[PDB]
Amino acid sequence: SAKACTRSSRAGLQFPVGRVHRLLRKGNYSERVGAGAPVYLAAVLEYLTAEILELAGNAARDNKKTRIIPRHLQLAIRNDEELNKLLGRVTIAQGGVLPNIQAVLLPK
Amino acid sequence: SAKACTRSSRAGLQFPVGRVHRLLRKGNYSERVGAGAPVYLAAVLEYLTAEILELAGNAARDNKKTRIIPRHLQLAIRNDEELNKLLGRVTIAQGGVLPNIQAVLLPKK
Amino acid sequence: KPHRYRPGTVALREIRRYQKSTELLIRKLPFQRLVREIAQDFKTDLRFQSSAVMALQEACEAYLVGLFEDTNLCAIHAKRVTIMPKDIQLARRIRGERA
Amino acid sequence: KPHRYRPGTVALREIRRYQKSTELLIRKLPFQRLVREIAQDFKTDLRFQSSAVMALQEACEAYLVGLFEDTNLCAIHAKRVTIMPKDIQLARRIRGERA
Amino acid sequence: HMALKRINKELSDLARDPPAQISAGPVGDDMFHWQATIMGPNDSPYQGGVFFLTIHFPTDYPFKPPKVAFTTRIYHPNINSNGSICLDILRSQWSPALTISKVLLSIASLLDDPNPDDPKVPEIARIYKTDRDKYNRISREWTQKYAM
Amino acid sequence: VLRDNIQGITKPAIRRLARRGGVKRISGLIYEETRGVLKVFLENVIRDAVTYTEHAKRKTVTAMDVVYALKRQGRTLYGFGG
Amino acid sequence: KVLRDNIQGITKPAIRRLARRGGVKRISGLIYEETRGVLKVFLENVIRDAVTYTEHAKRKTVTAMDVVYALKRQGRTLYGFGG
Amino acid sequence: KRSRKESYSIYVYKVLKQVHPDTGISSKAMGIMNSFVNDIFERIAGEASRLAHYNKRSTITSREIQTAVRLLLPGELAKHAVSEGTKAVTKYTS
Amino acid sequence: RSRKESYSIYVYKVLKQVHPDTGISSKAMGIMNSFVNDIFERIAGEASRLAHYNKRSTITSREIQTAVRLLLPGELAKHAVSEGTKAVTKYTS
Amino acid sequence: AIPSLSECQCGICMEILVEPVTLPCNHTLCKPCFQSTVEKASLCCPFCRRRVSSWTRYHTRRNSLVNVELWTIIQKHYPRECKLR
DNA sequence: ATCGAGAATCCCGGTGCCGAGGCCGCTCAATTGGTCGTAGACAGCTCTAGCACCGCTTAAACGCACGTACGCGCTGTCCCCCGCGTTTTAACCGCCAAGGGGATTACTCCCTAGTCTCCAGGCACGTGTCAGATATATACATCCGAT
DNA sequence: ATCGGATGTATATATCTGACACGTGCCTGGAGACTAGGGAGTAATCCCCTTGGCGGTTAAAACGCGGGGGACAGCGCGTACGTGCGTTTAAGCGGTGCTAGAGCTGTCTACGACCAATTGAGCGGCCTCGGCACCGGGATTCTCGAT
Ligand SMILES: [Zn+2]
Ligand SMILES: [Zn+2]
Repeated sequence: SAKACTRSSRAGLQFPVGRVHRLLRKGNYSERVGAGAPVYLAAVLEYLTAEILELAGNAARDNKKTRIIPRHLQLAIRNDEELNKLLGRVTIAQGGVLPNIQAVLLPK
Repeated sequence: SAKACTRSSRAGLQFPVGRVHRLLRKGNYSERVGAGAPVYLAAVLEYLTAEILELAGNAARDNKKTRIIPRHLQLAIRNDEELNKLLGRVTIAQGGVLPNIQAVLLPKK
Repeated sequence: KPHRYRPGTVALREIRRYQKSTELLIRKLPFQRLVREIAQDFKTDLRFQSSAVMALQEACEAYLVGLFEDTNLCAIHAKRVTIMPKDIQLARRIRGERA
Repeated sequence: KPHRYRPGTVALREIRRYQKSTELLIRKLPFQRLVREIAQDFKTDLRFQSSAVMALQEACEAYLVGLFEDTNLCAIHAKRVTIMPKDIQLARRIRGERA
Repeated sequence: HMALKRINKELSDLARDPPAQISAGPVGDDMFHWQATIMGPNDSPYQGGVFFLTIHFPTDYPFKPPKVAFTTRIYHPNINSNGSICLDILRSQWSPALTISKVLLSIASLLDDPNPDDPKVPEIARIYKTDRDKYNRISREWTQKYAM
Repeated sequence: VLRDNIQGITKPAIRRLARRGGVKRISGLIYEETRGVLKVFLENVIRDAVTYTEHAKRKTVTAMDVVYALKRQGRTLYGFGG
Repeated sequence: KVLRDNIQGITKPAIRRLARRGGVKRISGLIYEETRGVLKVFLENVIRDAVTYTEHAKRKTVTAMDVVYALKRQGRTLYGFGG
Repeated sequence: KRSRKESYSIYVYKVLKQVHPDTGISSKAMGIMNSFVNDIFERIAGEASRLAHYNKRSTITSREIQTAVRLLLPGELAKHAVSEGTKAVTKYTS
Repeated sequence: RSRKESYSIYVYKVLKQVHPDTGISSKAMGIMNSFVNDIFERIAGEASRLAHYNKRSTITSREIQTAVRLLLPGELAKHAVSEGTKAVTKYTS
Repeated sequence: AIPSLSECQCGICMEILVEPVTLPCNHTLCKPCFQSTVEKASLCCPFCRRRVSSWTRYHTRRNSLVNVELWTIIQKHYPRECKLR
């Protein structure tokens, strides 16, 4: 890609590449840090963020609301298999639990 | 102390202090490393090793043996309380299991 | 003559009500007092940020809800509907908390 | 006239025998073949150090022994002595292995 | 094959419906290299300004965006000295369903209203944004040097 | 000095937690067991929180100490920073 | 040189021996298929990470240290084979 | 003025307005998103350094990050995240 | 060739201090080496996180003391802290 | 009742539909085009520009990408055009 | 199989308020240009151990028959949680008031990193002998049918 | 409650073999002396936010009662699992041969760290209006005793 443009818009991203480069270069990870690692890591982070935000927005719209709240975040995360497996030991504040009643308890 | 002997002997330890200092320096933990961290770490490691070796030697003696094998280490770790909690997720190769049978399964009197 | 609900149909209503909400089900002042009591058992003359107490409440409530889900499954395993202390003990043992 | 034990005593004898020893209870060639089959399902033309197969066997056997302990506890909880697949499923779910 | 079949009907669609103030065609032997001409929009300081541009089609089409460039000279926050266009349609948000007519019309739409948020050259963007009225004289000037 | 504050976890509160957990019928001996397990969990978390506070030479248990203590135990919490 | 259906090499007596060490006195007849399925799932999960570790280092031989690293990653530390 | 603190608020908001143009986000949801991004960053960048200490390297490249993504994310997330990272790196270079 | 290092000789010295007549096999020695390495990694990582939290750039003895307190259970932690403090005090003078 | 050939074209190919995939936005495209656009361009539908990443992840594991009904209807009507490919 | 009455929940419309979205000023961190020491990529050579095949024992696996004891369904009893009404307790909200200690800033000094020289501790290799495993033969504990 | 076989497990003795503990060469990593500078310790000031108190109002808790449904014990059936024996299978062991790939050494070239100047991306503080909370009334829908 052509130079003379900001690093984040050179790679087509939205998350910062300079900040990620600094964080990788200051967090006691390795002696040296490659040039392409921040781009890869920022792309992965942005992909995950958009992935969760799409489902959260859908869940918010299904409630006739126009603002994402932690309840919609957990409704999105816990209903998706890969996202639920990725965050399975994580508690989301003010999120509640999914509706689930055992079939034995229902009246006969 | 005398500032003349070896670092391990100056602190009264048998575990190395120069090797621990190097491992702490080259492990990508912090930019700087103090001069008292390796001594403290070596002391802690030696204490834990001595505890486990004492218990394993007792377990070997109970079996009329003069050589610790992984079975005696497993018995020593599992039969304890703090050592079993410190090594809850650890698998010992050739260690076996602690013998027990649930009271329900035993034959009725 | 007065109207009564059969035993069991008000419990499911509460299940559906409390599974649909997100608020905290424990009163805040008693929980704060208990937290302060335990902390002063650990170290005397302690002060607490309100965010710390709120985080403790959230964590404790999430833990208790998960434990009660596991307890319910344990009780259903033995062909019951009521939950008993043995269910909690078995769930905690299998999860490895008490062993 | 011929001597035979009542059903149950030889099982306890086997329990006492296999809890006192430390060898591996699975034959080594079939396990090696299974490991190689799975690996070639992942990547083709792979080679295995003998220590790798040995470590895999040790880990798998330890995991199965622990799972069977949990299964036995689940079976006993329901006033039984036999272990059934629902016991394995309940132990796995409570452990979080399948949820 | 696939790409050439796409380009032939793209050219046919452009020919049967000539876009207003934009024309395009093949200049080389093949259809990979194309030339085009754009006329200045009515509500712009580019009155009576002709701009020539050349475009190359990558080997994989339309899954990769085509390459556009300006042979002539124009002053723009999104266009540098070499004439390259800094448009999100061209590089980032390119959709394979987009045709050559849509992008060639979006070029003129950008000419109507330059985008200063993501400029290829920063100082030109600063000069454009600080005040339009002061620069408008230089805008016509640049038109007479090359466009006129 | 505070004493006997474990009884602020009332029977209605435990019933509400069980209802959110999906429980339909509850025996009368479950509340003391719930109180015991809650006390053990609170002690375990607060010990690590106070250790983190003391290492930093502070006198107030911030939310960061609680978040770090929860993360150290495998109970990561989202919402209070970190 | 493809190998097929080798999971039957974990015979019923072997599973009975594992249960006996685990402390099981009486076994149902449907346990064996369930045990085979669980063992296959566990083996796949471990071997995937082991092969990933050996692929990163540009090798063709799955060493023991790769298996130890994978086991540590999954939360089951193993003492005896290195580390 | 208080000391400057850094967060991913503006970037998460840009992503949100890219995916859902007419949807806003509250403050607690933003504080949960920031924690999620921080946690995943720590996970990937910390498990990608053991991957270099194992092989006696001293540089973290885009080959350690790709493998860390492969190991940490589940089956179908690790096929899309890797593709997105490779696409971003390729776009950055050329 | 190449040289590979281990804690074998120090483990043997500690064993000879504890049980003067017992020996140790090779598999047990490997297990002990793995245990020592694992505890080293645990304590060092906890100390690194502790130093990072307080905006420090050094791992001192109190970092290791707090890490030992966090990791080891009650009596083990108490005895380990006592032993480490004694070793440091004997070292500094 | 029976759809004609006008609605049986791939927007990217401008050819006959092969292995159709119908996105949640009801945008039908042939499988190779979907694979190429997913791999290279945007991970979004080329027509109305909406994100279909979660749908793709869900339906790739379960092997439900192809629209069975439309493919069944199409395959019987035009055997020769499909053979030409 | 149903009809109807009492009760809980969902929709809809109108009012209000506070927090989320956007703007403005500013300062510090990311960018660009340039230089340099070394990390690792590549080529070549060694040689270790992973793979394949063959033959012989014999140990573990398999298949079959008999019986028994354990799982599972059914019935009965009783007592203990549940739903509901009345009364008592203290949680929650708004408000004011004081001061501890978290957070920031400035100065300084001393602890640690980096460099060079040197030398001995521990690692690889070789060797002898005794601890434990194996085979063999008694001695005793334990189980089951039958009085 | 034993008593007798009958079987399995425990106990004592010869022996022999290979792995563990010790000894030797040496070389690479750790110890010792010196210099420079930035990190952290200490003192001082600010002001935020934590603790404590009071009054009200009312939502939530505590207590008592009547009763229906669920937990638990007891019986009976039969069917699946345990024990034992004869037979078929392929695991285990030893031995040999081959070569693929892990491992080590030598060059050298390009990538990443470090430093100085600079300015715009992003953070803190303010402001405002609309999204969501709340109140009140009506429509919809389970729920249960009675047929
Ligand atoms: Zn197509
Ligand atoms: Zn679409």
